[PDB]
Amino acid sequence: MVSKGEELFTGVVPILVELDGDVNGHKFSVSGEGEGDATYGKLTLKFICTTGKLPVPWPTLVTTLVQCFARYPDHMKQHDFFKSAMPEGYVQERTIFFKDDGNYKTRAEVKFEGDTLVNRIELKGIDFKEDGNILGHKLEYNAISDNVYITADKQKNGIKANFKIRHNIEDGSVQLADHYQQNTPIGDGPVLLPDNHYLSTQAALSKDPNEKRDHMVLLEFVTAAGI
Repeated sequence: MVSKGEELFTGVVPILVELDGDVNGHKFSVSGEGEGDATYGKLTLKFICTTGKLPVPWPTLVTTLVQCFARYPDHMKQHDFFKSAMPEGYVQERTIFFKDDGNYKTRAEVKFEGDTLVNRIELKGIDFKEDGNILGHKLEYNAISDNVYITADKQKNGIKANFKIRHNIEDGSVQLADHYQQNTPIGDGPVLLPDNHYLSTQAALSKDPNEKRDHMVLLEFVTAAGI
């Protein structure tokens, strides 16, 4: 039978994202809007830096800026922790270690506000090099594609993951971003704790030619696999 949280995602769902950030004391805010259609694993979003110039590269924020929109195959629907936690939601925490540079620590709450799926994030970055690849804006604005291994965190009644993002640098090299993630439910209701599996994500980054604010347009597809 079709689960409680899963039912909230059968159509197109409006999304709001809000991030407050502080990287080496450079404070900024980002707002995003768009839609998710989990039946196809499909996200369409536009993000705006509401405080002026973004002090870090947009690509470094992509993973922080809603795995609840993954397409889970029918035979894997008992492994979808993310939708099971809805509408009350989940806390998503990460540490992102940029090799030979600083780290982000993020804490987000992902939940419904009425019909809208909201991702509210606080991001703190420390120990960055002021002329490194991040604060020096040396990263290319590229498509991002990966496969993240999700595991149960039974003691926290949630999930964990660790994965690498390799950001292309303008000189042809790679800036590694090592991600460590833990998610836990906000409410006290039952959730689905998954067997080991993957989320495969493809993200295309673009610009709105009519937009004068610092911004990012994102088209993303997210699909579960590996069972």
